[PDB]
Amino acid sequence: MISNFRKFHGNKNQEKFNENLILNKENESILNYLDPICKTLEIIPEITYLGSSVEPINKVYKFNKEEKTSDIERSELQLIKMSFLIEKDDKKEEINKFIYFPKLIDSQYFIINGNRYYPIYQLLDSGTYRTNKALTLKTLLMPIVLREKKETFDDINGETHTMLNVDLDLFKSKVPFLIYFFSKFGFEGTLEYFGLQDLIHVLMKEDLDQLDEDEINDNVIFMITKNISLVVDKNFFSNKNNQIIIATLLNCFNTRIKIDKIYEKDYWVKKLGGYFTTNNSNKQEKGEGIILSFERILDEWTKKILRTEEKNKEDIYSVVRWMINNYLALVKQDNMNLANKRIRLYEYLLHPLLIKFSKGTYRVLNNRNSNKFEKIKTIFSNIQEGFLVKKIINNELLRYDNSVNSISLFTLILRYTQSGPQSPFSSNSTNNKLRGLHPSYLGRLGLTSTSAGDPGASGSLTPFLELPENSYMHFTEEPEINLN
Amino acid sequence: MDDISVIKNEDYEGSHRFLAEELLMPNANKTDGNRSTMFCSHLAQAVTLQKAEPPLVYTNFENQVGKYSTAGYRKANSNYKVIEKIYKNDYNYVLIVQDQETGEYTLFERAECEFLTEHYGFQWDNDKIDSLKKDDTIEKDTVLYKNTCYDENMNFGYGVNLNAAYFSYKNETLEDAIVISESAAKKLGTFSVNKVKVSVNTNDILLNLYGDNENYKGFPDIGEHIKNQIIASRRRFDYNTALYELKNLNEMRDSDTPFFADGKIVDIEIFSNVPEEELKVQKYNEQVLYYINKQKEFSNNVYQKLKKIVEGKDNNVSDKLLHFYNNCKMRIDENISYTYQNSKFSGFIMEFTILEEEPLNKGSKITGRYGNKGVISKILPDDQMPTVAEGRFKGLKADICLNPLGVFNRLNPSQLIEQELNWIAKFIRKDMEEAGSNEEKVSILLDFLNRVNKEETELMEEFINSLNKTELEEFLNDIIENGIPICQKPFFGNIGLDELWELYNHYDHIDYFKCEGISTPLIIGEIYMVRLKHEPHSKFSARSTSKSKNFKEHKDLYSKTPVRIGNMEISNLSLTNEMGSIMDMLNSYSNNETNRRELIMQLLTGNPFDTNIDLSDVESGTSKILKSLFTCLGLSIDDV
Amino acid sequence: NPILFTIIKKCIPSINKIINYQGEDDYIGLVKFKDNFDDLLEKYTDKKKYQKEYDFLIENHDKIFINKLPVFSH
Repeated sequence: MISNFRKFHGNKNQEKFNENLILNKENESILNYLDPICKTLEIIPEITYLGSSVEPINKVYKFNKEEKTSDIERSELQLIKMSFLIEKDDKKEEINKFIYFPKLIDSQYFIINGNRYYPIYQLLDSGTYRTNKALTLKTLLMPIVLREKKETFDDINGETHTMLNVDLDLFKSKVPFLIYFFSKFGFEGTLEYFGLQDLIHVLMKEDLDQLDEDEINDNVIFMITKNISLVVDKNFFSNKNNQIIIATLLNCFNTRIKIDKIYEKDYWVKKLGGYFTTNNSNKQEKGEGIILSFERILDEWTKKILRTEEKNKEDIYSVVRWMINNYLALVKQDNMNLANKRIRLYEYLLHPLLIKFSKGTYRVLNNRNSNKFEKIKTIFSNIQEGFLVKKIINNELLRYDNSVNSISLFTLILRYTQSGPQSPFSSNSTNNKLRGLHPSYLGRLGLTSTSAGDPGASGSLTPFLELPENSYMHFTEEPEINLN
Repeated sequence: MDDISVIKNEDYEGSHRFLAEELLMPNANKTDGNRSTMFCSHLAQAVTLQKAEPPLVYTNFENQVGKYSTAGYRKANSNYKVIEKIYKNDYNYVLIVQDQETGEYTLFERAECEFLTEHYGFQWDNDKIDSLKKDDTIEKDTVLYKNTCYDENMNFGYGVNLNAAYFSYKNETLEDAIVISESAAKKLGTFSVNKVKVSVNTNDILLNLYGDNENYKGFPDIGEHIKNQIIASRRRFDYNTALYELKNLNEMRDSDTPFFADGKIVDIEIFSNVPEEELKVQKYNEQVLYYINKQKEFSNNVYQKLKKIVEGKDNNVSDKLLHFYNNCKMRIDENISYTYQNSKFSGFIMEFTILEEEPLNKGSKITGRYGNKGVISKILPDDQMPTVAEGRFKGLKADICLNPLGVFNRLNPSQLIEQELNWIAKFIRKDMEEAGSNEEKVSILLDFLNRVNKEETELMEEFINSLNKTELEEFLNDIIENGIPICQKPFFGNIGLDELWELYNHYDHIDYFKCEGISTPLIIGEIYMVRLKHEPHSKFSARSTSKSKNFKEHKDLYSKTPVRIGNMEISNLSLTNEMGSIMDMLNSYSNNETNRRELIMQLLTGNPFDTNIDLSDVESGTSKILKSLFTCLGLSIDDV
Repeated sequence: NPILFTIIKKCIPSINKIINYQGEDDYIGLVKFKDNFDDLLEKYTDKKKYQKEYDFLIENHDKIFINKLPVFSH
C-alpha cells in the first residue's frame, strides 16, 4: 500500500544523515579530557598521576538495621576513579579518588534529581583568537596573551621609525617576549632558535667606527649603548613582523649595559624576575620559577587541538615563536569563520574539577611549608562526591527538557549554543556580528534556526554535517590562514 | 563576512546539506527566510497528535527525522527473551528479558503516557509489548512501543492533512484567523499528561469526594476519570487526637486545600514515612492503604523473582535492572525514611499521573510548514462550510478556510503550491477510479508523477512492478481513496511556475470548483497542518478580592495574578478629567482597605442590578504607618 | 571570622544581605552561605581588583569559619 511505498522511498533517499554526528555523545570519552585536568596536579613533586577509569556503580542494596534516608527524586549516576601515587621521602601512599558523574541515558540525555537534562554542544574559537591590541591562545591554566604597543625608535643615522613591541601578558605582568626566550635559551641560543643569528649582529662601538660606511647605509644599524651597537640586515628590516622582533630587542636593552652582561643568561633571568618582584636580590629565583610556569602554560590538550606543524607545538617556546612569526596574519583572521572555530561537549562538564584541583595546588604550594602529605591528601579530600554534579546543575551549564514534542533531532539532539560559561558572546558586549550569519555556516550550521529571544545565541547543527576525523570536532582540518 | 562570492551554487547543487530544520518543509526555495525561521520555531512548539498522518506532499526526509528522534519510539537493541512479566497497575507493568548473546538480564517498562514537561505528554501504542508473553523472543529491531506520530511501517507524521480553501467566511477569517469543520477539529487532537503531588501530613486528611459513607474513597481510582476538576482536598487539623471530625467528611471549606486537574489517572506512586499499623486503624486511610499495599506487592514481587539473578555471583544484570531492584528492595526494607527536598516528611506524598485527551478549542493556534500562523476563530458544522455542488466532486466540503486577503504579502507562496498539487491530484484520482483496467490506472498515475517528480515516478514504477496483482489492486484503491503521495523536495526537485503552468495546460478538465452558495469559484486542496503549543489558558488571569504559586502547585483552578496600574494608565484615564473617580477606583480596588471593604460589602448587600458605592474618606494604612514612623523620625509633612 | 569580614565583603558584596533572611542567591541564609561559600566566592569576584583578596581566601580556607570566640581577661 501507500505506507510500504513511503518507507521504500525513505530508504532510497540517497541523502542520508551522519549517524556519527547524531550519536557522537555516546562515542565521546570522558577520560580524554579527564587526563590533562588530573595531570595539572603533577606540578607537585609528590603527586604523580597514574590514571583514570570510569566505572559503573555496581552495588546491590542490602537491608540495614540502621536508619537509611532515600530521596524521592532519583539521579542515575556513574563513578569516575582518579588514581594518583604520592612518593616522597616522608612516606609513599596511593590516593584513589571517587567522583560522581552523570550517566548517559538513551544515548543523548541525563537524568538528575528526578529531571531530564540534555547536554548541548558549545561553539568556541579554536585558538589564536584576536583581541584589542592582543593575540591570545587559550590554555587550561593561564591563557597566553601577546599585547602590543607602538613606540619610536632611532637609527644610527638619526632616522626615526615607528615600530610595534609585543609583550607577554602573563603572571600579571607585561614582560617583553624575547627576555623569556633569553632566560632559557640564552641570547645566542634565542637567536639560533629563531634562526636570526647570521642576519642580526651585535658589535662594539669601535667595531662600528672601523666598519665600512656603505654597509651602514645598506643595512640598518641601531644604537643599543655608547659602547654597544646592533646591526640588522635590510631584507630582514623590510618585514614588519621581523620589525616586531627587532623592536622587542631594542626594548630589552637598556643603555646601562655591558657586552659581557648581554651574553650571560643569569642577567636575563634576573630581569625576568625583576619585572615581578620589587626586591632586587631574589630576582634569579623568581625568574627561574617564571620559566617553570611558562613551561607549565602549554598542556597536552591544547597541543592536540592546535592545528599547526608539530615542530611549532613541541613546547611553549615553539608556540610563542609560531605566534610572533605569524602575528600580523593571525590578528587578521575572521572570528566567525567556522574554520577558526570548533564545537565541544564534554570539556565544560569536567572543567570545574580543574578549578578545584588548581585551588588545591595553590594551597599546597603557597599556603605553608608544613608536612605536604596531609595537605595533598586534603586536595583530594576537599572535593566532595557530588561536586561535579552539583556544579553542573547549579551553574546551569546543562539544559532542562522543556520539549513539548517527540521530535528531538533538532530541538535537542543537534542543538548548539554560542553562549556558555566562558563565552565570547554576551548581551552587554553587543555581539551583533556574532548573532549574524557567515558564508562558512552553509553545510555546517542552520541559517534560519535560532530563537527570537536571543537571536544567534543558539541554533541547530546540520544533519549532514561531517566533522573531520582526527580533527577533534573541528569543522575544518586546517585554520583559515594557510601560513605556508 | 562581507564576501558572498565564496558561495557558488554549482558546489551545493543537488544537495540539501545547507538545510537543517527546513528539510521538513516542501518548496523551501520559494519561502522567505522569516517564514522559514518561524517554521523552525513552530516545529519545536508543535504538539503530538493522536491521528497524525504522513504528509501528502512530502520532502522524503520525514522518516529519517522520525528515526533519529528517539523520544517517540522504543526499539530493541539486541535479541532478547521474555523471562517474566510483573504488574503494578493495569496500565503500568515491567517485562524482564535476557540477552540471547550476553546472557545479561535487563528490563523494559510499559506505561500509558510519556510526561515531557508541564502538561505536555503523549499516549503510547503499546500493542507489541503487550502482545509479548513469557518465553517469547524479541527480535533485534522490534519496536516495543511507538508514539502516535509513527505508523504501521514506522512512517513519521507531525500533522494532519486537511482540505483547505482560501475564502472570506463572514469576515471570521480576518487576518490570521481560521474556521474549521467540527470533524476536522476532531482530527487535530492532543494529549495532556500531568504529574501532580499531593502531600498529606499527620494532621491532614482527605475528604470523601469520590466515596460514600460505607466506602471511603478520597481520590480517583486507576481506571476512573477526575470529576469536577478536583483530585482531592486536604483539611489540616490542629490536633488529630480527637478524631471528632469524622462527620465533616462530605463538607468543604475555603481553608481546605484543593488540588485541580482533569483526566484519567493512570499511575499512583505513594511515598510513606508512617508505620503500617498506625495507618491501618483509621478507616479514612483505607483507599490509600490499598495502593500502598499494591506498591509493596509489586516491589516484593520483583524482589522474590530477581533475587537469584541479582544477588547471585554471576550478576549478569544491566545497571537499569540493578537500580530498579535496589529501589524496590529499599521500599520493602524497614527503616527506609523517605526525604523530599533533603528533608524527612510526615505522612505521605502521592504522585498521580493523569492523561487527558485534549481537543481543539477556540483560541488554539495551528499552522502549516511555511511559517503562516492561524487562530481558530470558529468551529462550525460540516454542512455550514463551503461545499462544491453539481460536479464529479459533488458534496466535497472544505475542512478549513483560510484568509485570501494578503496571501502574497506573507512571502510564503509554497502553501498555495501544496494546495494546487493536492487539488490536481484529486482529479487524477477520480480519473483512475472512473475507468480503465489496473494498467490504465498505473499509466495515469505515472504520467501525473512524471509531471511532478521524476524520481518518484521511477521508484513508483519499480515498486508497482514488484507488487502482485492483488497487492497492486489494493495499492491503487489506497491511492484512489486515501490520497496520493507527492514528493516536493526542499530545494532540488520541487515544481515551479512553469511546471504548474504545464500541468494546468495539459489537464484541461481541471478547473475551479463551483460551491453551493458562493458566486466566486473556489479551489479546495489538502494542506498539511500542525497544532501549536499555545492555548489561551496559559495567559488567563481573573481576580476577585478576598504570585501565590498555588496554581503552579495545582491548588488553584486559574491564575489570580493582579493587573498593574501605572502612571501611563493613570494618564490615559485622566483624559476623562475626572481625577476623583480614578482615585476612588484606586482606593476601592487596591490602596484603601476601608474603602475596599465597603465596596465588597455594598456589592453583596446592594441591589444586584443597581450598584452605587459610597466610599469613606480615610487615610490608607500605608499612609498611617508612614505618618507614625515619620513622627518618630522627627520629620512631619506640612502638605507641601 | 570577624577580622576577615571586610576582605570577604569586598569579594562578596551580598554577604550582608545573604546572612539575614528577608542576586539569585540573595538572602539565602548564613548556614546556606557556609555550605555554598566556594560557589559564592567564585560567583562574586573582581577579576582585576580583588584577585589578591581571592588568593588570600584560598590560602586561609580553614580560618574563614569560626567555631570558637575568645574573651579577654576581666
